[PDB]
Amino acid sequence: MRELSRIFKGILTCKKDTINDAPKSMKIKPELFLVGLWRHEAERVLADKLVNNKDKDTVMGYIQEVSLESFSQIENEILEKYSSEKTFLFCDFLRPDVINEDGIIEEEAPKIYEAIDSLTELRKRCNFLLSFYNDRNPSKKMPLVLFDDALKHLLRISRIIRQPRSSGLLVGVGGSGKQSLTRLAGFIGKNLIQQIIVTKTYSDKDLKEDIKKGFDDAGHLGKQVTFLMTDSEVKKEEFLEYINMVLSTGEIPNLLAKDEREVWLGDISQAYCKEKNLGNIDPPQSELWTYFVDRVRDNFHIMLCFSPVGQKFRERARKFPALFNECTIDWFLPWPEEALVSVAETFIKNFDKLDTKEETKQELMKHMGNVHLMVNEICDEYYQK
Amino acid sequence: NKLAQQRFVVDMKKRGVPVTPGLELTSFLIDDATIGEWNLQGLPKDDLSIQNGIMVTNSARYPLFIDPQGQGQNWIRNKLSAITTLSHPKFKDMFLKYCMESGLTLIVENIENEVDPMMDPVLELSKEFKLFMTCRLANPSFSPELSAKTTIIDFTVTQSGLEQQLLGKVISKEQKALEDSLNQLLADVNQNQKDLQRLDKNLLERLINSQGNLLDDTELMDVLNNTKTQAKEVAAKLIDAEIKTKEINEKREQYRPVAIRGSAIYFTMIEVSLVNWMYNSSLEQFLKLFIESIDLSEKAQLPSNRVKNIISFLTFHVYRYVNRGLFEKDKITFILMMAFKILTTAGTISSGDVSLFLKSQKQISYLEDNQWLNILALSKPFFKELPDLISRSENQWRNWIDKNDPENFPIPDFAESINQEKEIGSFISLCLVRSLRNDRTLIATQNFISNVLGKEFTDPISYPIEGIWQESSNMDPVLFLLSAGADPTSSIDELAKKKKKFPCEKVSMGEGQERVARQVIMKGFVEGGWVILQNCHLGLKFMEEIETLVSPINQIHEDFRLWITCEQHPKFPLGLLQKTLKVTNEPPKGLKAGLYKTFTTIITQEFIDKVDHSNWRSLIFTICFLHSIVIERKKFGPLGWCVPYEYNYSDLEASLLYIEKYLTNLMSTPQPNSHNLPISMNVVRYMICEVQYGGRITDDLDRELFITYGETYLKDGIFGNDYFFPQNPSAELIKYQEYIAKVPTVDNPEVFGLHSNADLTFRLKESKEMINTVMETRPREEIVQDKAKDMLKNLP
Amino acid sequence: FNRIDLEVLSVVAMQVESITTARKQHMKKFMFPEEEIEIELIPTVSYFI
Ligand SMILES: Nc1ncnc2c1ncn2[C@@H]1O[C@H](COP(=O)(O)OP(=O)(O)O)[C@@H](O)[C@H]1O
Repeated sequence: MRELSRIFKGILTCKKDTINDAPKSMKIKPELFLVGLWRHEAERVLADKLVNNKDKDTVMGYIQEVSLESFSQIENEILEKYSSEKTFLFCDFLRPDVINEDGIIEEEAPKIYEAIDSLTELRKRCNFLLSFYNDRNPSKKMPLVLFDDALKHLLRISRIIRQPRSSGLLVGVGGSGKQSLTRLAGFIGKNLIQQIIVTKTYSDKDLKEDIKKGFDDAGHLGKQVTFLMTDSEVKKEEFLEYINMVLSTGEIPNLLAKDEREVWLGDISQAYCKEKNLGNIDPPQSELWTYFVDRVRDNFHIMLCFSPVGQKFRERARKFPALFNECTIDWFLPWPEEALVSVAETFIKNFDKLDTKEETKQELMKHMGNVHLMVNEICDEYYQK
Repeated sequence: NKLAQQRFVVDMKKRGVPVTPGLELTSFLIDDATIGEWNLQGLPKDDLSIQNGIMVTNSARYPLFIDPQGQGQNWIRNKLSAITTLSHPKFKDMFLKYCMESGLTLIVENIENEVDPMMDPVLELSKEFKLFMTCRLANPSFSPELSAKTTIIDFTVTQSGLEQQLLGKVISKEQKALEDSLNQLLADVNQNQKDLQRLDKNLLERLINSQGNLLDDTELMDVLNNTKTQAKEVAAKLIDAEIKTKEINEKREQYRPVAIRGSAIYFTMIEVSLVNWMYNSSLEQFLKLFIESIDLSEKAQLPSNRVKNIISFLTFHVYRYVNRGLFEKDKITFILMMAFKILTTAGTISSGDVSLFLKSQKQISYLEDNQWLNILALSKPFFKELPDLISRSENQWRNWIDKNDPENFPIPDFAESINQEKEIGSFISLCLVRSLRNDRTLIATQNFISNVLGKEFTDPISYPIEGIWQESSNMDPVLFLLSAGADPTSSIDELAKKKKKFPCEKVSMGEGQERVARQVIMKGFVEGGWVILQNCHLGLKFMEEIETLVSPINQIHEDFRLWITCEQHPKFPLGLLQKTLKVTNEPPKGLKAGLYKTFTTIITQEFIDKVDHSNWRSLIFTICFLHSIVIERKKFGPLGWCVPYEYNYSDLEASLLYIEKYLTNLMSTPQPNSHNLPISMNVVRYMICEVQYGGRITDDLDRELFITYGETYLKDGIFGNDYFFPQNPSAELIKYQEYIAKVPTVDNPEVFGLHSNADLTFRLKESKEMINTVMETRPREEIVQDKAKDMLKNLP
Repeated sequence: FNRIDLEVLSVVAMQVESITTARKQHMKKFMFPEEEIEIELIPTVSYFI
């Protein structure tokens, strides 16, 4: 029953932004946008964590059938517009509004609630942003190629990271780029990021001090954060136990209560005087800790990225129930031929200075994709024999 | 090349895009001048090394080599360098900053899939700095992402290049004058290839130096003539290409069979490493053995006859070297593999027929279902042509199948001419022998090994420890792969008292013994004593240090040896396994073998101190024979002993000490011997029964069984004149040696009193494991659960 | 005696062998491993596991 709650949690947004169909009105009745939101929601909460694209195709068939079942009063309109397999209502937060850099770069916080379907301006703002990330980080060294599926994956990371009290397990073979994608996805969301470094001596205290700093960023200071554990950031089980309880409770036994909880809480009640607003009169003591756990769990997102293969992943999941339970799950299939030819032309356009031949370039990019798909098979055969 | 090339060209043909016929990848990539320059820098002259050098040249990213032999390490050591190991406290801090801020190139040579994490973020800011790093142990398990960062290159030597390398080294050592002629003509013809290049330079000069008014230069006529002159020396070079490709070639044809054999031998002894760890050794040790063999016996006169003598001697030398490390159950197997790997090239024996020899009824009625399985096994060239009325004659071969030793005297006449030819007739006879009678596989194995390789191989070996000491220089240790109930420690100490004049020092591994071992080793270094490490199978962290210690750098006083002992623990790094001397001291197999060994343990002063040639000489002989019989009884299995017991010599000299006390204090009161003694030998029965040898025995039945053996062998008296059930001695030492000499090699179990048929079961299980060993060296959730699903509705 | 760590047995092997060789010679004074001071002996000792 969790996923039903997640579906509704996604639906409940836009107290009046849904009403504002007037700017778009792209053959849209007010209800049409609503059912499209329902569709996108159901897809992203159910039509994600499935291994083969066929499984996806059958859930979308289910969705279309059920939409026709309930929507027995405009069924032809939904068939014309949103039940069609063509792309519909890509929902996003930063693309739809543009800062416009009037007097300062971040002129105004973009409107945040919704966006519409389009791919061009999506890619143009993505490239814009890529240049920004290049000059923000010294030695960024991030030749990220943005093709349709990559754009969708960044969108999904955004969907999970943004939500209050959310987190998402990301699965996929190495090279799928999830670790690369999350850096941008976090920078856009203003969230700070820190990774764990395994010293020459592999031990436990690093975890504790790092989590303390993380809470105090998401607690006392109250900033927005994110956490980027991966397979490199596990050396034994125990780390998984401590993080497990962090997902569940968030109180570390006597890490914050080593004669410190009261000084840190006392550094916070000034915000409490207006935040809970007890008529600006008084407060209590334990309730401050209640509000503190509220704040830190409200602003400590956890991004986990595991391998799908090996031995340890499956029984690690079985060891700790909350891990696969609370977090959203998303698959990354290997790139299909469309993506590869797209990358080939992105790299051949800038490189077709001397190799001038019409009607042969397109076959060139095609054949290059073919070469890649093939070295996959040769790899398989070598390991097999 | 093959798979990838056919793959890419079929892609191109299906795509219909145009592509050129012919690969010639190396030719239009790099000018051959740099190829030759590298070949001066130690790059192997053959194809695979050529593409490898290209691959390093491209240097898309920093590389990482799979390096079973060491071609890349030497190449980089020479290519432009002419070093700092990974494991060093200074390396992680010092060597990094030096290389990263001044470009020293920081080579590394100890990757074992374990990465100090600080290695990585250095990998991915001086602009004068590169870095090459390589692995040692083959078959890596690199992480996916370690493949993402760095390029991977395999320098797994092929046999093909290997025979050329051995060809060069034999041309060196057999007579240097051959190399003088070789390198002389080779330098000349290399320079003449460069002279063709100079002709090309002259053509280019003729063509574009003037870049106008070529014709008005009437000296162009002279230039044209000059072109002709250069072609003339190429003609001499052309002649030299013939004079080369025959003369040196025949000088090489005298030896390139040898190189072929050498390469074959090496690729045999590779695979035993996969049969079990600790049978691991370099190419370098093999190279020393090869060069030595040339020195040992090669040149007398009559060079072709000496080529044949290579083929005789080298094989035996390398063979014995590997046997010194081998275990009993793997003795027969290594020789068997050597035979096959020899014949997979010359005789062109089919791998399919090999698998026929390893793996495998309506027609016949008399023979057994156990036999009919084998008829269908053989049935599925002329194997599927002569199971008919020919085989089903049933005229004289019934006696044949009854006769023991089917192969030798009653030979099959099914194919008499085929067996006569013998080029493959051995292998045919053996496919027959295995398929019909797996019982007598192993002696047949010894037989055709003796045939195709010589009977010298199928003959006993026993390592003279005094002889073995001559091998051990100070700078190499002596390993010992031991088995339960056997230790040479007493003999090592005995030798250290005989030739060396001092007792050795000993340190047992464990916990908290590193520094103790190190300080005693330093004392040995300065002085020249001997050290006995013990129990290396645990506490392996100290082992890796030893290889660094035993080095030319830290100088060591002469006469210092090291002796190492350990047991079967994988995850034992091969730093010393790659550089050591491996010896095996499990007890000998045969009855005569164990008897002879026992007759070289406590001898020549036990035996020679008598003061009586009559009685207690006979008692020694009795007890020794008893020892050697009851030990060997266990070969059969539960029929002979309920569980295995580890009798050794300790009980023997215990009994000897007792009975010598008994006789000395008996005859201490004897002023005169009636006939040499007046013993009442019934107490000795009870003692050798229940006290000395009673320690191991956990069963009840074994007690009275062993008492019975005592009864039948002692007889309750020293007859002096009778036939042992098995001869009886005279009273001289070398006569005992001869007595051993006339003993048969293989006996029959009625010597123990035990029935002939026992033999049968032993051989079967023995055969059943043997092939399985080599069968490993070759390169679920489905309807089964539905079968169980149907089962569970059948139990009551 | 068996329910004991393996390496401890490894070093105990040394200690007991030293004492055995010491007692064998009938030597009044002997040297013990790991323990620098010299130490004496009395014959009627024994070991059992
Ligand atoms: N979309 C992409 N286009 C090009 N290169 C990529 C892409 N995604 C990943 N890479 C390459 O893979 C490397 C590792 O990416 P990473 O984010 O770790 O993938 P994963 O998380 O699947 O291991 C990066 O350094 C980058 O060079």
